[PDB]
Amino acid sequence: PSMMPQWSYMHISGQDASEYLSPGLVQFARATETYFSLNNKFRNPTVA
Amino acid sequence: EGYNVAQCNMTKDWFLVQMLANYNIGYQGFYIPESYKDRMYSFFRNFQPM
Repeated sequence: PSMMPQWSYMHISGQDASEYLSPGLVQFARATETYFSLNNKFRNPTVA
Repeated sequence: EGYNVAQCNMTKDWFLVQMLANYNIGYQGFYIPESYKDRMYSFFRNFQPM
């Protein structure tokens, strides 16, 4: 389970959540934001 | 037997219903609703258990 610098694998750094999901899932999430949350399940890393 | 909440006499079910219908909260665990979405004649503001 260590075929890459593990930081990307654990989302310490790399691309944001809205760009590593099956886009259907993102459509589903943005389509039901109000009455059922999902936006606090995956972290988008930040890099200085 | 098993149907009080917040050390009051109220049932869990009624509490859940009121929380939902007042703020769409409860399915994701309760917590104090934010200020602006809770005005003077709200529900949670005037909930005194004794």
